[PDB]
Amino acid sequence: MKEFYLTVEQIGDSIFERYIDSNGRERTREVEYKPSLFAHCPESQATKYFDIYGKPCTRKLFANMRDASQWIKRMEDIGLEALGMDDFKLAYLSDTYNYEIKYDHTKIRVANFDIEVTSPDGFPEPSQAKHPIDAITHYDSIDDRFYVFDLLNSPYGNVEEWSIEIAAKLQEQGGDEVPSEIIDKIIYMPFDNEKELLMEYLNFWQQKTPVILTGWNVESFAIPYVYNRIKNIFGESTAKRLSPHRKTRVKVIENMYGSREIITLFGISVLDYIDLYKKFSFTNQPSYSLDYISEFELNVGKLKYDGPISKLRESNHQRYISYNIIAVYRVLQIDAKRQFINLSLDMGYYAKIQIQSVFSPIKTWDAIIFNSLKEQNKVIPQGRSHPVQPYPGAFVKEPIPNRYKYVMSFDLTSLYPSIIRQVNISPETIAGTFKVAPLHDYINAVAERPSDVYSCSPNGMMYYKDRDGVVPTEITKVFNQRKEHKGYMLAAQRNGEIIKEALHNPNLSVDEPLDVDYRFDFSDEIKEKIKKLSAKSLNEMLFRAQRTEVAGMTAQINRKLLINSLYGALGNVWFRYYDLRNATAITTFGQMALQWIERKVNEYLNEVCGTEGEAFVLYGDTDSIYVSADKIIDKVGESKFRDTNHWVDFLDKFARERMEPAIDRGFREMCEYMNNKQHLMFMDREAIAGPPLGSKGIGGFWTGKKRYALNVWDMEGTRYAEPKLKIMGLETQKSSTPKAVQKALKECIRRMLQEGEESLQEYFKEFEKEFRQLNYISIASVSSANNIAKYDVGGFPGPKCPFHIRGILTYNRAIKGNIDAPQVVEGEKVYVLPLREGNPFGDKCIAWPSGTEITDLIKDDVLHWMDYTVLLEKTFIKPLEGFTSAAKLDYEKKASLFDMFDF
DNA sequence: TCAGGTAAGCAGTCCGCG
DNA sequence: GCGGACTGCTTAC
Ligand SMILES: Nc1ccn([C@H]2C[C@H](O)[C@@H](COP(=O)(O)OP(=O)(O)OP(=O)(O)O)O2)c(=O)n1
Ligand SMILES: [Ca+2]
Ligand SMILES: [Ca+2]
Ligand SMILES: [Ca+2]
Repeated sequence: MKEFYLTVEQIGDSIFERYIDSNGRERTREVEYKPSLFAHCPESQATKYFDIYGKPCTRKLFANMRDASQWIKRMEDIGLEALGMDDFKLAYLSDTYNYEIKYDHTKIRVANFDIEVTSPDGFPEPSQAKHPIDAITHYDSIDDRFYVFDLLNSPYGNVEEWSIEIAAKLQEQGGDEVPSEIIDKIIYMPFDNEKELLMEYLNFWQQKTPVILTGWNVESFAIPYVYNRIKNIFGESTAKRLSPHRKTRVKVIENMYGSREIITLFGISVLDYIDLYKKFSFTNQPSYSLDYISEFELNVGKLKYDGPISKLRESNHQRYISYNIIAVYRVLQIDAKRQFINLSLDMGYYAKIQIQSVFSPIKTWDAIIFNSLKEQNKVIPQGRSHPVQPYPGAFVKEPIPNRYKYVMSFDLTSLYPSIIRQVNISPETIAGTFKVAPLHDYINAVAERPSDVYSCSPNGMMYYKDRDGVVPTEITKVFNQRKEHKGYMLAAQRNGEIIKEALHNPNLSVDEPLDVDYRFDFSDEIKEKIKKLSAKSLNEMLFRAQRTEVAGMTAQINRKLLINSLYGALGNVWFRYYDLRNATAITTFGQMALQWIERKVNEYLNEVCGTEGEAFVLYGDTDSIYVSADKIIDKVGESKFRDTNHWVDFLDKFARERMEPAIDRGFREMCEYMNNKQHLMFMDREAIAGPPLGSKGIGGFWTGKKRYALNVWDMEGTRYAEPKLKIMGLETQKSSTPKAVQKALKECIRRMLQEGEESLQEYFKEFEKEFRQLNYISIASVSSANNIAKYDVGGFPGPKCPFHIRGILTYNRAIKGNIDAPQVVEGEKVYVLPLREGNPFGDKCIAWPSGTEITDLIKDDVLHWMDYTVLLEKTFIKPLEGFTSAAKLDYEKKASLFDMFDF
């Protein structure tokens, strides 16, 4: 097999590399790698190395890496550019793996672990590590085993051995319900003392050294705690055995309002799953506790126990250990679904970077571009210092707040990367500038043609057309990969809808789910078999289709993220190819493209309807347009349609056969106007929206920019079994909005769009009547909480104190003195409730850590003093009044002359 | 919230507005 | 009471 790296490090003048050799074996080597850097040289000097601008360079080979770094410094002192890859391990990988890396994941040791630490005096700080580690569960992907290290004797209590028999039993048998599928995979090791536990853990670690190290909060808690605890007990040298090269470094991670410490383990790639989740999941969660996320992702029950976690080991060690094991499994289950590890490996090996560098698109793209240029013997420029500067972005059209009955939307495929490719935007393709006219002049095609030679953007930039830049070349490769995975995603989505339809008529039979590949549209044979299946088999197939869709989503959306982040990197001061001329070229072209096509669509539809100056495009944001289809529907007549699906088909056909060709023609003209390299503005129909045929539903509404709701029947070629609400920006979509309120507001919207005013009025009346019965957590608001200290003046709100921070200070006074009470963590999230006047907390609101029950110290008082009236007005009534005013509807029935008769 | 970008909405504070 | 200036936080893209 072809060799591939696992980890790479620079330690002084040596590269330390762990790798899989040609025989499939894990090896480690130390290489005295001699790096090369570059200086510009005279034209008369014969060379094969040239910078990206075509200027000749001489290669300087250094005796070692320290010499190379010192040379860079001296070049700065002289005031001359030091060219080449300054990150020497990236150069090492480029030299050592000069081919497309094909990795075998089965050879890569992926470890995920979780530790338990009993602490009687609050949160056990990892920098201190003053409390015993009393449990470690460490899953190894190669062994497929959960290694459980269990401390039986502690200063906080001596306990009996954990029982695998009880662990396996149902909660109703007094067991822990450790999933049956992992029971036989548990290797249980009890220890009579913490020293022997940790020494064995280290010996185990040496034998089975993680390449990828993951878990939940492992980088912020588990790793630093383990390292510091071992350091405290045994000394530094023993703790450093967590590194296969015995090198570690305390790394200070800085943010806007403070800093924290992590431990860098040389020769390991830490991919903390919480951070993978935050980057790649495209959620914003009210809480990032493993419990909360596992419930959200897997629909698994909350892990229940009596009393505080500080007393769990002493009171129920059985449950304590089982829950430690389950926590490790839940991360594996989340990854089985989301597949962020697979994604990270894919990206890392493609770029030829340390796998952990996938968190940095700047590092990822620097490596991709370097490898690409190196292939042509080209030499990368030196990174430079730049001051942070604001620059303009997208255009968003101001909509007229209103109901909109029939809507067709259109969207440009991968806009910013498509602009990069079309215009040929790259550091080395800059041709010069032209004299800019107001943007409106380009939008209306009245400005003079920018260039007859170069490819242009309306920000004044011109680009070479003779050959693709490295940025267009490399962005295209990843775009093409994204397209493939999106194809799989949409097929699985369409397949899911086929199964949902079949579930209306399930067969009374006992059978199996079909063995199919959900990434491809079901054949006629498969569809016929599906119509004969039981509900049990169909539901299993639906679950599998949805899992395939999720797998495709991860793969496609994050390749989309990577390519959009290349645009983003052009506007980031730390990128080697940072250039606001290029960043603004992209965004300004986008603004023109959107408003150009708005004009073209308006012109086309005014022509086909026989009107003048009427606005068919009701809204647009960045790269999308929303087109009113009322007049199209009205031209055929609503009475001519058999059912909802009939007018959906009609609009589908109209968009594809009439509108899309018109849009294409408009963009081809724009391409010629800007003299671009390649026409790549592909705007396809996205959503078809409207009320159910014969209903009093309003179909859709806009309240303002980035705030709308649509009843969608077809999305990107997926015809839904049931209409799906597309709600953007509204309170239903905000993590700050209470859970039960999101639900209620969503039902209000559903009724507005599908059923009408009277239906909405009936639901509002009921929610207002019953909402005080809702669980307090479900009606609590949520907010991130920063700068708590800034607004804390003697435990009381300082000037301009934010409402949620006021809540935290109220909480802090109420739990004052309690060492065991849950602390609000700076930078994390809190639940927030309003309090009625005259309450014992002495203020108008209280806040507590999100994803948790408020401490029993104050729970009863919070419940008693919760201001339901304020809660309802702020979170529910005010947003609903916004929706209904925009939609021109009333959520409460107005008095009429009919009131009253009957006698 | 260490780790690509901008536009833009709403909650809330402060306080003017005769 | 509502809006403007401002901070904070959250979305859409
Ligand atoms: N996280 C994001 C999302 C969007 N944008 C920019 C780049 C996108 O090209 C443009 C439009 O965003 P879309 O959500 O419509 O995504 P794309 O057009 O890139 O991809 P596609 O529509 O094919 O899914 O906005 C961005 O810079 N970063
Ligand atoms: Ca798009
Ligand atoms: Ca059937
Ligand atoms: Ca879009």
